[PDB]
Amino acid sequence: ADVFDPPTQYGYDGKPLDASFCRTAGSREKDCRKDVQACDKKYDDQGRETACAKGIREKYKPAVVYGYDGKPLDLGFCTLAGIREVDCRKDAQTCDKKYESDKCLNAIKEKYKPVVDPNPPA
Repeated sequence: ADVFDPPTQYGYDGKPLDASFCRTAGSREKDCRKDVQACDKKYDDQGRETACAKGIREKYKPAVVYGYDGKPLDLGFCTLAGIREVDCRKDAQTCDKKYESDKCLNAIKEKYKPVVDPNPPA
């Protein structure tokens, strides 16, 4: 037997959940470097991401919209609203990590802005 399949054990293909992934985070690079060492087991027996691994990718997140499902589905946080789902769907990726998060948050607040008449003071 000369052919042996290469170890496909990574976290995102190419490399596992390591410091290099979090290096591009800058601020959260300091957090991840210690945190990655604290979470040692990393992966499930099946080779799936654990609850710990899922918390990691959420903090050191790239520019992608992920839902509670642990999947990159785009509707989860908007399906609760209804009509404003149209608005948040656009701005959602702006609240991705760092820079535009504050300004995107500002955009989301006016989506539910109370332009209604106040409750009767009795």
